[PDB]
Order: sequence, then C-alpha cells, then structure tokens
Amino acid sequence: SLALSLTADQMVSALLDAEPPILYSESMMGLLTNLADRELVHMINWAKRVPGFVDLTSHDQVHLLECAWLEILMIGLVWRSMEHPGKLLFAPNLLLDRNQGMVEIFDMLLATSSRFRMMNLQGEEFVCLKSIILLNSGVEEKDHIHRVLDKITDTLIHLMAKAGLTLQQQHQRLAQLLLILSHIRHMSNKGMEHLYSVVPSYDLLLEMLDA
Amino acid sequence: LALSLTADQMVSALLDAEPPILYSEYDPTRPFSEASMMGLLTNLADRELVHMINWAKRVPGFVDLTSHDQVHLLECAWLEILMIGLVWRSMEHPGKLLFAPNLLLDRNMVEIFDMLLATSSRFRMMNLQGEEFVCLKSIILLNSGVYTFSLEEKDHIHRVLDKITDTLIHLMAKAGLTLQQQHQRLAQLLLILSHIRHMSNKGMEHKNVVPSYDLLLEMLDA
Repeated sequence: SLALSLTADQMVSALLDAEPPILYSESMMGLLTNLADRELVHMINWAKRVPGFVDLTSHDQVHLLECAWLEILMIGLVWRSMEHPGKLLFAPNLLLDRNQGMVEIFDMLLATSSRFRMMNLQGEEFVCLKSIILLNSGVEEKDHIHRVLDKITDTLIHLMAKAGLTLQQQHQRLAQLLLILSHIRHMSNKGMEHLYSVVPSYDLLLEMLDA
Repeated sequence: LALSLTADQMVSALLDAEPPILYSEYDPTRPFSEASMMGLLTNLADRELVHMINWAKRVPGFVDLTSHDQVHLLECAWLEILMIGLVWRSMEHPGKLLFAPNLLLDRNMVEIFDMLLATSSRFRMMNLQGEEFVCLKSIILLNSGVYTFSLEEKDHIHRVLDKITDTLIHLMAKAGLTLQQQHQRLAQLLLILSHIRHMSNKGMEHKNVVPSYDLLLEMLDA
C-alpha cells in the first residue's frame, strides 16, 4: 500500500488537504439538520482521501462511515468551538451558548472543547484524531485498518517529538488524546438516541460513496 | 501518595486491589428464559458492584477525591468496568462469554454479545497481559467521568492518569518492545476503551437500572 509507505509529514500533509470546508447555516433542529446533511456530503469526499481508506472494500467503507459519522461531526464542532469558551460554533453564523441550548450533550461538547483548549490541541493532531475515529469506530481488511492506525500513531508521535516534547510527554499526550475519543464516542451514542424522536442508512452511504 | 509510587509499585497496588471472581446463583433452571437470564446477570452484577467499590477505593488516587467525585466516576464507569472484566475472563474461551465460572454462554441481545466476543478475541489477539488489564480498568474508572468536574481535582485525576500511562509504557519497555511498538500498543489498548464505552452505552439502553447516587455513596462510606 502507498499508505503504509507514507512518512509522518506526508500523512499530515494528506490529511490537511483532505479537510472539508467550514460550512454556513442557511427552528434549531432544521438549521442543524440542514447543516449536518451538507456536511455529510463533504465527509464522504474527505473519507475517500484518508490514506488507506479506499484500499478497503466499498462495504467496509460504508460500515466505518455508518458508525463514525456523528463522532466526526462532533469532533469537528468541538474543534471549531475551541477558541470560543462557553459556546458551540456550529457555523460562523450559528454560535450558540449554554442558555440557548439537548443541554446534556451541549455541556459534554463544551467540556470536550475546553479540554482541547487546555491541551492546546494542534490542527495537525486534530486531523489525526478525526481519521482515527473513522478507522476505529466500526473496526485482511481489519488487518489493513490496524496497520494504518499504527501509521497515524507514529504520525502523532512524530508531531509531538518535532514540537519538542520529551519521550515521556509523548506517550502521555498520546494517551490523553485517545482517551478523549472515548468521551466522543459517548457523546455520539447519547446523541443517537436523543436523535430518535434522521440517521444515514447503509444504503444511503453506499450510494453517496459510489459517486 | 499515588503520584509518588513507582511503576512496579503501581502494578503491585493494582494487582493486590483486584476483586474476586464471583459465581452466579447456583443451579438455575436450564435452559434459560430472557427473564431468568437477566435475573441471573442482574444478581451477579449487584454482587459485583460491592467488590468494585472496595477495588475502586484501593485504586491509587481515587480516595484522594471527594466522595461526590468518587460517586460520579463510579456512576459513569460501573458498567464499563463490569464489561471489561467480562471480556478479560472470556479471553481463553473463544466464542464464549464467561460471566461466571458456572455461567459460560455461547452465541447459540445478540448484537452486544457479538461486540463482547469481538473485544475478547481482540484482547486474545494482542496477547493482553494482566498487568496491562488492571491498568486499563483503572484508566476507565478515572477517565469515563472526568469530563465534567475543583480545578485541582480535575488536574489531580489527569496526573494519576498520566501515571498509569507511564506504568503501561514501563511494562511494555520492560517486556522488550521497541519505543515504536510501545507507542503503537499503547494506542491500540486505549482505542479499545472507546469500543468498551460503546458497548456500555448499548447495554445501558438495553425499574432499577442505574446504581443510584445514594446507593453508591453509602457503599463508599462503608
């Protein structure tokens, strides 16, 4: 695979160019649903640019997206709201605070954003985490996925070492970031059930990917 | 002082703090019904929650927290902790879940069963060690509920979490793994915790469900 031959800088470079744009919004449910739908179209294009992803069968690509799509939207939102304490930046024209807040998810999203802030999470680290979520949430195929995940781990470590972190600080920060993903999974699952009152089907995601 | 222990002392403390393996109610009516099954699992979990409290209070740094914060962490992690314990017990039993030594069940509800099976085979594949297991379980306890905690208490937990990370890496280096393999294995282990969170959430949704704040507090003060 070409993904397995990528260096850390190349992995970072690839993920950075694959970044979807920050979309604008056009009731709260309507605006967010409209935003989420348009975001999903970009997520498909982004996923197909994640190194090692298209090497998977179309069936495996769908399953990964079906499991991780809300986590990816959420970590995006959290990343966007990082420099706006006490507020969620769904869109540049849709900045919501706690009072406008569902409130349980809101607080957890706020807590994740504040966590990214105190860790001063970098954009290079962020795109690494986002692709990790894609490949891990729904995980020869499983073997290949785990190899790519090792690459992203090596990529994360290289970024930290280049930033001047000691070997100890490197495994600690690596641990801190990956444990945040556990909280992201939790927010996603709670969001899913609160959503059932709307979700991308297997067939829908397969059709979008085939474009 | 938890933050003063060495890596070997951390492992030693975690191993000594391990809860015992419990049996489900002896001689239940077989085969099972959906009710009688859940009746046995509920009974087993309720008896396990008691020993988990004892284990929790022996986890380095946990008793340093206020009772309120201790309850919160347990309120968030208790099902995760029961599940990773289940997955650990089931490692040497391919295609089976070992809820109890007298309660070994195969696939033949089913979605969670499959998820637990996959995780167990994942542990078996990685050759997960006991010293690594108790570290992961301690991480779950301290991490699952940390994300809504005063600032000195949240900072303290992260230091203990950093300590267990050091302990994991120390175990891997001591075993002979290269620095790259150490990073990779550490990552693979913590990513599984995300799956465990997922299984816990699916299980939760599946009159007395939550352990209740008051019960957990009472068991803690005792």
